[PDB]
Amino acid sequence: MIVLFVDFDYFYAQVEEVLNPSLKGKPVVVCVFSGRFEDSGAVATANYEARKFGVKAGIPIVEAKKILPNAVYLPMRKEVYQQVSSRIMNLLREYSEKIEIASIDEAYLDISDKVRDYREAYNLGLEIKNKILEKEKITVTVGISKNKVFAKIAADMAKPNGIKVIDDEEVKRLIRELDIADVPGIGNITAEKLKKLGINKLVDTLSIEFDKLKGMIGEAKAKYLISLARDEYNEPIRTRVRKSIGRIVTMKRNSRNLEEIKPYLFRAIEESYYKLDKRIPKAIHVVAVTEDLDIVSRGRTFPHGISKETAYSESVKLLQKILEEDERKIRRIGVRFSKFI
DNA sequence: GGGGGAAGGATTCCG
DNA sequence: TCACGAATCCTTCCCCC
Ligand SMILES: Nc1nc2c(ncn2[C@H]2C[C@H](O)[C@@H](COP(=O)(O)OP(=O)(O)OP(=O)(O)O)O2)c(=O)[nH]1
Ligand SMILES: [Ca+2]
Ligand SMILES: [Ca+2]
Ligand SMILES: [Ca+2]
Ligand SMILES: [Ca+2]
Repeated sequence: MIVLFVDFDYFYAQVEEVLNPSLKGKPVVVCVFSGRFEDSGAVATANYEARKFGVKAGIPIVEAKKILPNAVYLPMRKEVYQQVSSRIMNLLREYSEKIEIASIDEAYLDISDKVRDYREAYNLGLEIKNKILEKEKITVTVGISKNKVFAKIAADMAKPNGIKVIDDEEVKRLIRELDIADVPGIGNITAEKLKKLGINKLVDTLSIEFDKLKGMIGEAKAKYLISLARDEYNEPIRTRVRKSIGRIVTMKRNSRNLEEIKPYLFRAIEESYYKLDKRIPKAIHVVAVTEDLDIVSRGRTFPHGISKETAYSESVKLLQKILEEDERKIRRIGVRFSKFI
């Protein structure tokens, strides 16, 4: 089986460059302004120019401005990036029936039946890159391998504006050389757990008793890592369906005052329903981010769909539950709808 | 003993 | 300040035969 993974380069910022080309060549920072003060918030992403100086996704906007005071700072316009993405996804859909859109700027294509060997795979990769650049003026990076995980790793190694193939022979090498922390799904928490067990590479997962691994990182993560280490991981490319829709907003100031919090909560509900469109959820969860940036939530699943009036009513009750069961002040408040009919 | 579900949270980083 | 949306999985609790 041959998998071709496509990941768009510094996506949000590149889209802003496409819409305003005079931005090209200069540091561009797309920001998420939270409203607590002047430039409160964090960076969603920055172009490679800005990243050379340490400005990238996740850092505080104020910290980015200390480093690059003259960069161009733009507010994130997700709806715009989403429409551009969809167009790109429709182009890729032209190169394969088996396609998995993994996110706003990532997709996996099973090109096994329309290509022989990695030579043709590579060539199809170039045609894809070129097609997207000519049609949308968007550069992307392509990764190709025997399964989804190595196709993604391949792209990560080839970024930006690249293309790379990880053949059956390199897979074997990577299993031995690749820091296990570099494997998708292995975050900081899991990587530390694995280090303690003496697992530094995928290979290491083969000489440890499974029950021991499972006990430390969970059955699912253990079976996942072992399958990869055995060169046996082979998850099919399939359509992904959205399972939940929600919105969470930052309040000007922290609070525990119901009447002060409600307006934010209600705006979150209105936007969430607009997003749901025709989907009707049976579950609602109120999510709160506390002053110490901890996350707490309380939800309820109904035996039927939730009307907006029901959502307003139930949300207030769930919020009251949070306030009653957690003494901390609330900093961010929101809702999430799931279990669609 | 174990088959669901549901609730709240841990992790991930797919953003 | 993780200074800002969504999926999978895990633990615990609960109902039931
Ligand atoms: N709000 C927010 N958005 C993010 C964050 N990380 C990524 N995004 C958004 C903007 C990114 O352009 C988009 C795609 O994420 P990617 O991880 O693929 O990074 P990008 O595409 O920005 O850079 P890349 O060339 O792939 O290294 O998702 C984040 O931490 N917060
Ligand atoms: Ca990307
Ligand atoms: Ca991506
Ligand atoms: Ca990692
Ligand atoms: Ca990322």
